[PDB]
Amino acid sequence: VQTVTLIPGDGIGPEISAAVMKIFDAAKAPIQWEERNVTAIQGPGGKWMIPSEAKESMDKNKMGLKGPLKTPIAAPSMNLLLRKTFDLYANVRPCVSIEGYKTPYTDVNIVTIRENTEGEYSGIEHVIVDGVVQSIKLITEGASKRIAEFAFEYARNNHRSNVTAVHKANIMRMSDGLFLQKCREVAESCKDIKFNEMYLDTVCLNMVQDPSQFDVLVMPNLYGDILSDLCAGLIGGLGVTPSGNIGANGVAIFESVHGTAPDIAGKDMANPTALLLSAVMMLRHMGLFDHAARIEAACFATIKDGKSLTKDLGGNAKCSDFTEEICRRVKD
Amino acid sequence: RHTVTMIPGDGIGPELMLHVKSVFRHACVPVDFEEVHVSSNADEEDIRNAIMAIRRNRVALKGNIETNHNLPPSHKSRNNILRTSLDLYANVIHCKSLPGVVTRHKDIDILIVRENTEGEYSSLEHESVAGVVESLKIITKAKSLRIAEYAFKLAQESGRKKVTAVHKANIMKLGDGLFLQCCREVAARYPQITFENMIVDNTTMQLVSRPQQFDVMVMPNLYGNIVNNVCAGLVGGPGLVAGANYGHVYAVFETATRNTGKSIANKNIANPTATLLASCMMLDHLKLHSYATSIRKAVLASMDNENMHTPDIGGQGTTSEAIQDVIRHIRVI
Ligand SMILES: NC(=O)C1=CN([C@@H]2O[C@H](COP(=O)(O)OP(=O)(O)OC[C@H]3O[C@@H](n4cnc5c(N)ncnc54)[C@H](O)[C@@H]3O)[C@@H](O)[C@H]2O)C=CC1
Ligand SMILES: NC(=O)C1=CN([C@@H]2O[C@H](COP(=O)(O)OP(=O)(O)OC[C@H]3O[C@@H](n4cnc5c(N)ncnc54)[C@H](O)[C@@H]3O)[C@@H](O)[C@H]2O)C=CC1
Ligand SMILES: [Mg+2]
Repeated sequence: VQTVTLIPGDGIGPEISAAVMKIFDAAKAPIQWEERNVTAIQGPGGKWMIPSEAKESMDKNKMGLKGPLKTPIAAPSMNLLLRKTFDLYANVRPCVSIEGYKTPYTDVNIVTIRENTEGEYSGIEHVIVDGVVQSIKLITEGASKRIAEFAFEYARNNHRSNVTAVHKANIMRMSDGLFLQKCREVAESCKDIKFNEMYLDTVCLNMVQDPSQFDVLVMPNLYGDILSDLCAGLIGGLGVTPSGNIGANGVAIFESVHGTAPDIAGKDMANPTALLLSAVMMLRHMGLFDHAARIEAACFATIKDGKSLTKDLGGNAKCSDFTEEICRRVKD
Repeated sequence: RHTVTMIPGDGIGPELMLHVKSVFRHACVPVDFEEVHVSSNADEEDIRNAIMAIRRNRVALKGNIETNHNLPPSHKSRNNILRTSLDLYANVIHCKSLPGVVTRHKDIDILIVRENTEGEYSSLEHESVAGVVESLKIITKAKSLRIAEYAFKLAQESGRKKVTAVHKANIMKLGDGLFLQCCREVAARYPQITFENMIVDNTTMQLVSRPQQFDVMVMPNLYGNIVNNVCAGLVGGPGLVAGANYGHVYAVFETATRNTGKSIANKNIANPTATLLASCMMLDHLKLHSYATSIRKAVLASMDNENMHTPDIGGQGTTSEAIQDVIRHIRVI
């Protein structure tokens, strides 16, 4: 039995967390949950930090499952704090078409891997003179090298054949040039993986026409996660897309890319697919492939029959019913 | 008779320009093309001469200039120098579903108005500490107001109903917030147009599921031209969509996307639609509306016949054969 840190989070979070806990229990998965409800405090001086209780837990257990968390009302988000505390440098977002849920894109099997410490996150905005705003963004050699190494490592460990580096090196000659340079170095070591480079705007142009050509996409964080969101839109949206953040010292936190959904935060409505498939990613990362495959197949089979789907996928059924039917099928 | 600068460009550009000249001769268009070339040299003399030719003629039709993203950072993009020097602040693209070109989505009709002088084109990069590259971009009130001003004027004059500002003001609170507020200021003076806003992240997701909701989009020069390329892809790709670049005095016409089509060049297979529609928008800017309508109608009527389709949209026809059908529809009028 293995201990993973559970951050239930806000809004629909507690509902969907409970749902995942139930599926794992029904599947007889060797997982026990250390609940940590994490809220921002002030420690040495006025500096914001996560509670020691939650940090001790994650540093020990290494594996985390996380519901959605709120943005603060007054101006330092919990997602930012978790990101900096554990040095979550690699965001992984697999996008696979779901056989039951039909979109105009049926052939999608894409993993986006995004640098998660710089670009948009290293930013400062400031006012130069009245009505003139400057933004300042950063890209480093070390972080570019680290994400490139990770992308090719992920490609091996997940039986992927192609890694495409995504850039705007026409505009961003120095920063994307540095990114491509470091991707090219790693590509020399890992000749068993096919490597190519593509313009971001060309990726987008083609993605929308034929997503089947794309395998693993690696990119810096200069544009945030817009490309990942495009890929998510191809397969049904935020309610079904899983995510993982891999960091320093073996730490990996898995989460849904969707928000707290405060409008539907009222009891029994939210789709737990996204968090569940993130928990599936977590199992695979832990080496628990047999439990991953079974839980995964149970979720897919429930969606394929389509008689108890949640309101966002077009069905009339509520969360607990959808959850109950996955628990039913996973026992077999 | 008007005199228009022509930049043939690289890849499929020169071959498509010849077909434009051919269509123009057959339609008796009172336009003469004065050619200037932009080569691959590190020297900036060629692009400066091109700028000079545009200042004199005020109007250009161009193919696309090859970008080499392996040349030193001193070598700036030639197309973007052209855009900044001539202050062509409004990039306008019309992504519209063609009945004869069947894609995954129907009834798309989107006008995209992108700021075209600031943002990413104002970017300054420096490596003042080894292994650390810092980038510095500008958004301003003056340039944001004139793009918003442009999009609303275009919306009202085209009989459009809705302008949606696409932004990331949730993250870039000051810059994109400033852009958003400039759109709001202009919106107050256009009470017949519905004003809406959408986060760029959510816009791309909406585009691949329900692109029918969008009417006119206005956006700053940010997020790597994702939206324009997604929309171009939705309606059938780079072979179809025309682009325009307007300043207060100058205008430059081209395909919506920058791809040169190097690998298909000189093989008589390039789709001529985008380039032909670009030349039509050019004719409208010149106030030669009758010629624009003749050629545009011919192009669209031709695209209705799938035997005329080129390989980029699943067809088997050649460029010259498509040009033949276009000329045929013109002569019938
Ligand atoms: N990784 C994280 O922790 C993230 C957190 N957020 C947070 O969420 C809050 C609101 O952000 P938004 O982007 O507006 O929310 P959102 O991302 O939930 O918005 C998407 C829309 O889809 C619907 N939806 C989302 N997830 C769903 C699910 N599982 N089942 C059924 N329907 C679903 C909602 O009704 C909502 O209107 C913010 O405070 C933000 O900080 C947002 C993105 C990522
Ligand atoms: N933002 C930018 O500045 C970009 C510049 N480029 C330039 O283009 C070169 C690569 O050429 P690509 O065209 O990307 O690929 P390519 O050289 O393989 O040419 C084939 C592609 O051309 C495209 N295409 C464009 N217009 C067409 C038409 N009228 N008919 C049929 N196909 C058409 C198709 O999408 C096809 O995939 C690069 O070396 C670069 O200089 C390419 C993409 C973005
Ligand atoms: Mg996003």
